[PDB]
Amino acid sequence: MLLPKRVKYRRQHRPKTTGRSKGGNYVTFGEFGLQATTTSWITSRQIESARIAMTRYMKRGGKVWIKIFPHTPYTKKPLEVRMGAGKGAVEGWIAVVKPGRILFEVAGVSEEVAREALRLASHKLPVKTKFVKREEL
Amino acid sequence: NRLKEKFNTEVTENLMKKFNYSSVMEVPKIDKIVVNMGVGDAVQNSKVLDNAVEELELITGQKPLVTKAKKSIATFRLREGMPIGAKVTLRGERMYEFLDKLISVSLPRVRDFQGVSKKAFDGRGNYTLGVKEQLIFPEIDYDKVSKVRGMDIVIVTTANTDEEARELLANFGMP
Amino acid sequence: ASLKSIIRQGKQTRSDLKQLRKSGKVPAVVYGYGTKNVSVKVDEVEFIKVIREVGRNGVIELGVGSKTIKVMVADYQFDPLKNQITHIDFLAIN
Amino acid sequence: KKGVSSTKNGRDSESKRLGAKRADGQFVTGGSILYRQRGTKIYPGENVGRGGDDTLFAKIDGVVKFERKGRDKKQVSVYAVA
Amino acid sequence: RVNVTLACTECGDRNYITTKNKRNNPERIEMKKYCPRLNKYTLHRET
Amino acid sequence: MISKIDKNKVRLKRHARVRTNLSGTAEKPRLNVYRSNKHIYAQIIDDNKGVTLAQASSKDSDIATTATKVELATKVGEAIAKKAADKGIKEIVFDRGGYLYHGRVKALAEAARESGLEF
Amino acid sequence: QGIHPEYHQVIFLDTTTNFKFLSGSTKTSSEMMEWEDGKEYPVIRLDISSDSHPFYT
RNA sequence: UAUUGGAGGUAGAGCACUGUUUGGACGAGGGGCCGGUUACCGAAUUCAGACAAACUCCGAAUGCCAAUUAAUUU
RNA sequence: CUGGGGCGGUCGCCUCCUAAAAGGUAACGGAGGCGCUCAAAGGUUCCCUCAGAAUGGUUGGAAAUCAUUCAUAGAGUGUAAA
RNA sequence: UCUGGUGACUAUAGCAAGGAGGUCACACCUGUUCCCAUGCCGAACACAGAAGUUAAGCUCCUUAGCGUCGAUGGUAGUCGAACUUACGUUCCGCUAGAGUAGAACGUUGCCAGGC
Repeated sequence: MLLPKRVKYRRQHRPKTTGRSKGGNYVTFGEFGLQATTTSWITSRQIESARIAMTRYMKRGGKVWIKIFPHTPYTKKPLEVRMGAGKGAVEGWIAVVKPGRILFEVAGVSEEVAREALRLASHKLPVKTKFVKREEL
Repeated sequence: NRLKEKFNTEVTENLMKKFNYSSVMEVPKIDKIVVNMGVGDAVQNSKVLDNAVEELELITGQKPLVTKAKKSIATFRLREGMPIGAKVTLRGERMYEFLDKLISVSLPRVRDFQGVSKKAFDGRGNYTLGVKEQLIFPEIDYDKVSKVRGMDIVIVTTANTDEEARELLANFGMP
Repeated sequence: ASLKSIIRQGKQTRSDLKQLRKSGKVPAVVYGYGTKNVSVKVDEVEFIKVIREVGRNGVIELGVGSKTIKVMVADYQFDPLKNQITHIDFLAIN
Repeated sequence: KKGVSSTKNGRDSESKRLGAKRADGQFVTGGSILYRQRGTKIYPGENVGRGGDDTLFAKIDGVVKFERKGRDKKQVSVYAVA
Repeated sequence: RVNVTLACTECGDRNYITTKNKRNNPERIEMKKYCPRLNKYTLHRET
Repeated sequence: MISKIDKNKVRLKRHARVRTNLSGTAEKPRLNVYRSNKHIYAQIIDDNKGVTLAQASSKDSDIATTATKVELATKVGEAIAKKAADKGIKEIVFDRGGYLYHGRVKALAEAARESGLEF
Repeated sequence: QGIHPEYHQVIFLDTTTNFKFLSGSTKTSSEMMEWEDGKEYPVIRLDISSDSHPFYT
């Protein structure tokens, strides 16, 4: 869950960060999950990092599903350059989250362990989150 | 005309109750046979096209057609439209006399085991056999020929599938 | 399995619809064999009790006017954040 | 002003004022262009012709009416009563 | 590819102009066209 | 395995590809032809109103007899010409159906030109 | 058809059953100008098609 | 402005196309070996998920063009 | 011209996106092409339908050609893109 | 409404599966002498026929399995307004897409013979 293997166009207009989650608002794979309540751009280094945290705690007990994939590339201009002269080069890959989106799913592990793991993941992550269970009823 | 006579006296007779059919138009009938030479490496040659062009107009009684390559293929030099192969279509009585002249020449040269052919099929009723010029020529000896290939042939029948092509292989052949 | 409901009127604006939801009421419609397209509203808290009582599928008595309609939930809407039910669809079997 | 950094995409053509040129309900004289296009976004219908540039022009005088052809195409017509 | 001028083999008039390749057609391309002087289709040749 | 087909579906695919320019008006109506394994029909039709203005066939008892099929076509054509002259139709657009203008369809056409219909 | 080459239903009158039910471009001398079979060449003179099969020898 | 008629593909949605992608079925190719087996790995085929200025089976609001025409203005 | 000059790049045409569903619309914004070619790759008349996939086989680098049912065109359209 | 032509309609029209049938119309068929038929096939195409045969193409009836059509209500978005600087809020219009019920195994003009 780091980078797209290939993209057609590599310097893309930045994403819209205003509105509500187009989809992925439900736990489909897991038992407990984690959704977001603000919006931010979530980078690959942050996802990888929240993952290590979550899965160190669960001690390789149950499964994990990352629901957010970093698709959009972003650019940064070289240091100390003036304005103009083209667009800069790719610095990282992102994937926009908006209030509602589930970011992580888990199963095959007790409820309290899952809640602790998703808590530890939440702090390595730049968006306010919430703990959710597989919606039923 | 020879096997056509046999058809209307025996095949029409026996096959009609080998499987139950109401009409006699429900009966398997052989339509034609395509005799495509296949593909010989005439990329540096252009003579072997004619070996086969003259083989087929002698083997069957009709000028063959050299269907040039469709798509451009690497490995062998087949550029878009390289002339290769030759496919004759036997529809009328010739289908019969030539078929007859196949079973009546198969055994001496084919050198086959159980039966001449087996499950060499495409699964839907067609032969796809490939003979390395063994039995094919009584008319003209192996003595006046130079290259070796497998004339590819299939079976165009009103029959449904190769399971039926076996019961019509009881048409003098060897299943 | 004896839920009741009240009928809503034409042209319920955005403000009216959103205010119902603040008073703990969810809007819904019924359809199917044996009836017509009647738009009703039910008290959410109560509906949840019936569903946990009968589950996903249940031939439920539904209170409209004076007539009770044998009805089951075709399908439903939910708000994941601010947990609250949004619109219930109902088909009658009878 | 920066320095040597340069881009390989600063080029474009001049747009062609294509699209519609008359609406449903107005009197066009014959020859009036109704819809400059490429390919066939709209085929000619009654009393309408196809230019070399896929342009659509009325054959005669009359009113103009856009309509449906099959499931997902459009044609154009002109009718003379005026 | 080169430009070509076609002249009426009867009239003489250089009436038309066009284009030919000098490798594919390395010859005086000939084509019947209208000599508006003779009011008819005479043969026209490149020169 | 191959399936033989009736020759009419193909015929009517090519038909639509010719009816594309050929459309009968009231002034210049369209003469269709429907060739069967044993018969040949013909209708004069204005497509701007969808009305058949005249008809003739090899089954029509007036024309039914014993001939070579090309020969009765020569009779279907002659009849269609007469019926049209009564209604006042001079110029027509010959629709060959989707049949090659040859043999029967040709015979019918030639016959109508040899009797009056200006096409 | 059109410019098609010669191929005639000749009498392949071989000594092994006289299977003269074939055809070909073997327009050879008719050593046996019979009538039950084609009055053409019995170009088939010796074979095992009707005599010695590996299955039915 | 009210009422009709129409061109167009944005917002939003969607994955039917070009792609970008996360899990799960399911048989199989070079190949672990002796053509091989089994793991797999390159895909075929499915079921559930998602992403897009230069994707679209779809598709607003509003703008625009014009009317047998009205009503108010200038 | 130039987010001050200089240096680097660019300059006319065509296509696409940015462009906010008519049209138009800028930046040293994001992508590519052109300075031709075709006496048939033009006109007209009459015919014909494709890529791939397996049920596969004389070759079988796999798929050359050949066979058969599906193939919405996934192919072709002289070239860039629409 | 049959049966065959020939327009018209957004596949509600279609695909499939099943069941019938020939009212002399349609096909399949049977042949190459002819007009013709080519490249590469009488296949096709053209033509000459009718011994056959409902077997298929065709037509009629069934069935929503597939495709197609598809609301109500809710939601997203948004014109205008009023707050406000919030990845906003409210009010008022308009109002999707997806999905759900359902629709639906077409209607249909003319012409000719039918009954």
